[PDB]
Amino acid sequence: CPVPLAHTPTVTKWFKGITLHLTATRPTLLTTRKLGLRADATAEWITGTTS
Amino acid sequence: FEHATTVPNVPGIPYKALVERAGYAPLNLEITVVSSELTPSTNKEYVTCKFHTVVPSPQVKCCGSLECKASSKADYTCRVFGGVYPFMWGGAQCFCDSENTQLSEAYVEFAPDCTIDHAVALKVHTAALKVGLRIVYGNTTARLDTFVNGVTPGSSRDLKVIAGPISAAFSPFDHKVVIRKGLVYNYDFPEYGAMNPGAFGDIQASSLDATDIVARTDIRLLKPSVKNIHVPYTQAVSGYEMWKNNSGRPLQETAPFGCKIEVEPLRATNCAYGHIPISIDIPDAAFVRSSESPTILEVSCTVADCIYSADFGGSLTLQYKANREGHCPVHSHSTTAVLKEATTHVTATGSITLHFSTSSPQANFIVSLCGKKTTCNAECKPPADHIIGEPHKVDQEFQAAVSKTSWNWLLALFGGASSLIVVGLIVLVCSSMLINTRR
Repeated sequence: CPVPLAHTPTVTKWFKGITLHLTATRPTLLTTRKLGLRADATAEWITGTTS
Repeated sequence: FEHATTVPNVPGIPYKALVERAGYAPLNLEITVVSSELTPSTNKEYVTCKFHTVVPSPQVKCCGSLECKASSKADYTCRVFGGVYPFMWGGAQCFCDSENTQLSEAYVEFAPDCTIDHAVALKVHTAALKVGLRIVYGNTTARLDTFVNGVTPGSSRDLKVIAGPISAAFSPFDHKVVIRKGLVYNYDFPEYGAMNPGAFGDIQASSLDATDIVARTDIRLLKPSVKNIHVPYTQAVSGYEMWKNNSGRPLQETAPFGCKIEVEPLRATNCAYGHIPISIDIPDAAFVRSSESPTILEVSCTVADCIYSADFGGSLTLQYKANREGHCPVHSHSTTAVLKEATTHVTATGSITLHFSTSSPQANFIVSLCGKKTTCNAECKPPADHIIGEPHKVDQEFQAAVSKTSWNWLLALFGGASSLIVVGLIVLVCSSMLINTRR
């Protein structure tokens, strides 16, 4: 099945941290995880434009 | 010759070491973990999916009685009702307005779509970690797959190596696991036979084709109130679907240590954690004696601007004087600085520029060239970026992690108090001796 590819995010860097500016006309899944002892796993469905 | 070391298990980062055999010339040793595969041992408890509530066509004893049998279907449920006097499109179906019993029968089987839509429940045990290594010594650069346990040797062409045991055993899988369509979840599913309706694993079987399927869906039959023949029943929702909705995120997004999970068989690749002790028997054929290797006479270190970052943000220059043209190995004899190049063509006299990365705010580290040692003194600035697309190639310690300016301030502040308390004790002793002598 073909599936869409979301708009490429704009990454803004800062000291020990990142900011994703996201644009998605429809609900897009965002999933982040750390690479350490604790996953700190986060999941969120995002619509519209946000940060 | 056999050498022992402890390599950080971080795929994609070379680790460099120097072997200084007394008789021979020094030799370089750079080790990279190309890939890892942490695979456990598992046993399949059962498979589950959406149940199809099949309802056999009812039978009626027209003017008699019926008794519920004892079948071996999954969640088998049978009831008998009194006089129903049913009617059909053809019309009435019986001749006794009373004592016209009906037998209602229902059970479950696997839905015809379960072949693809099904979940497997597994248990995991201690996992054995297997690693593919690319290891280079001098010129040779053979690879090898080995098991990291401290016992099993990873024999190669001639290079013999033993690795492990892992410094800290770890497993991304909890004790109970469920794998559905590639995705992996850590769900404490109920044990085989302990079905509870409306929750995961309400129907279980040993295999898709197995005929001893067992389920408990709380199906119950009601009295038929309408006079058209039909069997009514109410049943809890498919717990399989409930779980599918409330699944949470899969383990591909939740395993720690940045581990990329894969299935068939269950495994965990490229998992970066701990240290791997490696003992390796490098053959003496690659060794070259110092009588033939160029022993350099005089080398000194001049370091350019440097910066402490994951990338190779440091440069330095070596002015060297040697006795032959050759291929001397260069190395760093510190844990907080690593060079890029390993072997440089060395002339009788000249210079070489090298790159390096450090984690320390100051480069205060010894560089060795064909055994000759020189201390580089530098001062690395903080990095200008904030984020990189590379992992940090070197651990950050405590000792060589504070600048000598801060170190000097701290040592002065502590040495003041230390000298003051020492002087106070000495003064008290001296006063006692003076009082005693002139008493």
